Amino acid sequence: PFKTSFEKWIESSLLDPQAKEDKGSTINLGREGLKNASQVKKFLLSPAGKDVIAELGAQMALQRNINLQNQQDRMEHELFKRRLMAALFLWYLSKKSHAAEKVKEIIREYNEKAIKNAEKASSSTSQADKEIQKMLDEYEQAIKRAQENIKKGEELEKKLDKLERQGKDLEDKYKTYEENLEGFEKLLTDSEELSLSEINEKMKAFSKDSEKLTQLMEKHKGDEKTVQSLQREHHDIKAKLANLQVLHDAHTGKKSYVNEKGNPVSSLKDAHLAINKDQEVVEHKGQFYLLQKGQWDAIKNDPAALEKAQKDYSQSKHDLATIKMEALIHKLSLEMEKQLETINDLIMSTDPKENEEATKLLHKHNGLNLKLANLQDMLAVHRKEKSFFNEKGEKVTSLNDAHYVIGKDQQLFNLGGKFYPIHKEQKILEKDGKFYLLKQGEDWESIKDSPEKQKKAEHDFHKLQYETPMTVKKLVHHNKGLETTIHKERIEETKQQLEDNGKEKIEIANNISKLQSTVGVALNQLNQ
Repeated sequence: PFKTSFEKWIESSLLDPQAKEDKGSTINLGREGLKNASQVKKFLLSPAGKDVIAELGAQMALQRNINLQNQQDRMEHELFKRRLMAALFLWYLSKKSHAAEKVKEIIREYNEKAIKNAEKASSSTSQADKEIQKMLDEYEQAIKRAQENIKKGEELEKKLDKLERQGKDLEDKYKTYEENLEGFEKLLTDSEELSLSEINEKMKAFSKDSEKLTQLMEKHKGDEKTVQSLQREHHDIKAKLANLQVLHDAHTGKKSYVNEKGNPVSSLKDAHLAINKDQEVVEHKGQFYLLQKGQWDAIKNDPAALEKAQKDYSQSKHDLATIKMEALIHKLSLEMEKQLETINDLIMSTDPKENEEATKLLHKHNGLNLKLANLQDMLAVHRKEKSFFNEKGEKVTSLNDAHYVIGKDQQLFNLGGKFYPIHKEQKILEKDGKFYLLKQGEDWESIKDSPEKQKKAEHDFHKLQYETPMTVKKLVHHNKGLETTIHKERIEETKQQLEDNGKEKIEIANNISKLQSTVGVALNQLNQ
């Protein structure tokens, strides 16, 4: 996992199984009982208001401390600890070439002073205790500043590593999304088409749904509004089954794909109509007619039959486009369900390695969801259920010129210079800073005495934000802009704080450097 600079320094320089003592660049604090990097770190972050005698594992600490039998031993030991802490911080902060031997000298000096203490014990010490106390008090502010700096430093570095990973995941998220925003025409050329087996599988599933709805209509018998809604869904399925049946028929030869001219084509992608064997297409003076095979002479002088054959041709072309779009929807839905089963498995795994695989699969899956949503929009506009509008709210013909897509009974209401997707029957009222979605004809006078109507109207207005009627491509583009802008602000702040943190090290190291030289001299004079 992620290591901070401070942690990397501890492992590389302070806990080195290789030594030298001679002019080295590393030390091994395992020789002072410090076992691991976390323990070394804890030692370096020792609190100010208590002696440092609990920096080792508890058993080892008590083992070592039994030797600190008096005031002198305790005072000299604490001076050793603070002096050692200071040298190591100076090492990390300033990275001077001879920092390792500085540390070795401090350890060496303490040890032999402890030896000389014992030799003489084989007499007055109170003033030396007080002199050491002044040095500890002088170490207090200097070390604490270094500790605070390193703690802020580590926090910032971990924050930046987190942000950096998010930024990379952010870029890949939108790169995946954008690969899913092609138009209908292009989705076709790279459509791996819905196979006969998949067509049979969809027709079978829709048949099960239909029977379930039929049974439900029997349960809810008499409840007309429930039944009417159920009939609506059953009718919708019946139309989709009819569309799949055309594809089925074209595969079996019961129907045939033809181009604009009525000439046979092999692929659905080249088809403009799917016709029966008793039908044919005639082009006449630039106009196209779909008629009963062989009946041209019987209709060519009959304007009514000519109009009907022309209507039938246009309807047939229109229906096949509807069939193609639903077929792509079915195929993409199949692929999505397949992807989701893989994802759901991984996200629920008790193994985090599998949990992390799901991340990139989610982007692909969500991207697929967006391709599907776009296609549903294209199909709705195709079937005249919805229309496209540009940025100024003008109705446009092409998805490429569109910014919005809304239902035929919807409008783009212009309020604050902002467009709201509401019913043609509705409007928005502004009163005292508040906003109410109401019917036309309604006004403040009609709701001013009704808290529940005001609450509901205001509630209905704020729910509109979840119904952003932009095209999928516009949705992705604007969301990319927001997430990217906000992400960069966070990166900029963290990086800047990190810069501040680095710059503060200089005065902190200087304050320590001055102390170390002073203490070393004052230690020499208390002696050996």
